[PDB]
Amino acid sequence: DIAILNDYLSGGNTAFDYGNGYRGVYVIKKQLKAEYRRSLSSFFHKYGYKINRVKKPNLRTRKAFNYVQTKDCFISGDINNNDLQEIRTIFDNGITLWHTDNIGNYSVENELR
Amino acid sequence: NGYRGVYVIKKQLKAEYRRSLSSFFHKYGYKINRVKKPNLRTRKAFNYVQ
Amino acid sequence: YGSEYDIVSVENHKPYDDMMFLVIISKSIMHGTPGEEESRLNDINASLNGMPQPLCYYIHPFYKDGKVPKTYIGDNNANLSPIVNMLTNIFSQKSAVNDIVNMYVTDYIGLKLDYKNGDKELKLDKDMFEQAGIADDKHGNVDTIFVKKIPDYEALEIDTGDKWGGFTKDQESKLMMYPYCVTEITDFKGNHMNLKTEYIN
Amino acid sequence: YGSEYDIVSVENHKPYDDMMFLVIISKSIMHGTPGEEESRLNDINASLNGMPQPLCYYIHPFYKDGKVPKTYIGDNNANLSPIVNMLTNIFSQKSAVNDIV
Amino acid sequence: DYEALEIDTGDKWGGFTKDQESKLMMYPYCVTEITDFKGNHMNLKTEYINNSKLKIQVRGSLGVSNKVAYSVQDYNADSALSGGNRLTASLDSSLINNNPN
Repeated sequence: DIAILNDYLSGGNTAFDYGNGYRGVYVIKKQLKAEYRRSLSSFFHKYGYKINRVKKPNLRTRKAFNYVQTKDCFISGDINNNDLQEIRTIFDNGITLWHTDNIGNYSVENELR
Repeated sequence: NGYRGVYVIKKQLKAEYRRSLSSFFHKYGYKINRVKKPNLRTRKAFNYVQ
Repeated sequence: YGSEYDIVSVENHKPYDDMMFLVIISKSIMHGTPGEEESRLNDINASLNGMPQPLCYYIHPFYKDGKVPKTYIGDNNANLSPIVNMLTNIFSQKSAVNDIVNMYVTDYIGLKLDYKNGDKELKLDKDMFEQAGIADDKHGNVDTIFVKKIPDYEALEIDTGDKWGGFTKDQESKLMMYPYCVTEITDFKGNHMNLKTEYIN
Repeated sequence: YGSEYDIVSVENHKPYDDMMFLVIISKSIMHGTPGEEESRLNDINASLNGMPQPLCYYIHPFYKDGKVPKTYIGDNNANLSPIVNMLTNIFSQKSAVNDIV
Repeated sequence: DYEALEIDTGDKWGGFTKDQESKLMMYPYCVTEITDFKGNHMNLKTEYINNSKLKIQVRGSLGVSNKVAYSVQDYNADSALSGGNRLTASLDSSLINNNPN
């Protein structure tokens, strides 16, 4: 509101806002600090993302390596049951499958296949 | 009573906790939570690695 | 992911860019208009303005340096008064002031306008607006705009572009998601909301 | 790290250091100025002040001991009244006071 | 137009005791507070002031009542963010005094 100069005259600061240039709407984009970007990005690079889906696992979808960790995984095959049980345990514990000969070199991009 | 303008007040933890935490960091370094190659020989006398 | 965000992009959008409107509300008609054969001064005049409503509305576009856009109503130049001189003159007119019940400024009046910000030129529908001459023959004349009717309001769209523009693109796309990134919209007047950018459809 | 902080540094900063302003707002012009062609007393005077606005603004810089800075407007000394005397005098003038909002 | 006035308070780490362990300079172990001692105050995590110095921007007005804002535009500013954008964005986290006085 602006003051009305009549006999009745004698709230809020419209001048402060307008005079300091605040009008309309503002879009402010915000992102986590470099320290945490480094932390989290390096972790996702090595261990992928939390998934929480029942599905067939991504075994060979990246160029250099795939991390796989299941829970109660289902695996079948014409294999003695002792070895099948050991294999299921391996994936339930988490394993990195390497598709390159440079095993262990995490500096690579590991882009999608 | 002299209050005008703006004031900058700097605050820090008490000596008791400074002693506690600094002695701990001295021996065990900092929490890092990064995937990277470890700092094995970056300090003059010793490096803690976990 | 830490305790604070970096601010990485800041942008301002105004509905009519540099133009704002002064709104003057009175209990009765304060103006004459070219060609009218009889005076309507002090007449009650209800109208459709969003809804049927009993007050008289006047509007005046202006810029921060006090200039006003060249404004046409239909084919006629409305010859708008510069805003500062107009405030002086309107409040100097005893008849005008005693009838005025509110005055405020607003960034948007509920209409998309035929407006060229660069040229500082405004064209208004003659069925909705008319030239308003407010004068008392002692103080300065006021040339402004009377609102005859605004039956419906409408939305104006502001396109800010690619919603991911401005964020640093991490190799790990999940770090583009909330809570790692957020888009905030604010007027810096106390109203603000956080948007999870990924959920802007 | 404990329950309380020690305060280790305290510093005060003011926009104009020792100076502040008294602001007086009136509905119309209360003053004359040297050289003016005609009196403007009691005239409405809108102006740009942050935004276009209809009131008259007067300001008076002052210090806590009641002194005021030597103030020039362009090349002319404004000869400012000391602030205590000014308050006494402004409120003694009924023409002035009745217009102050 | 109104304009911002900058107050340079100097080295932002000035006043803190410097520990052998630099992490004890970080929040929550240390904090910078800005206050007017009139009810307005904010805590700044010193490490996130994007500047070697703590600078405060003062904004104000000459309107119908007192209103003065104290900002730290460098707080949480990305290094590439311009001074103008910093000042703009800083208002939602400023000390704003609107005591009538």
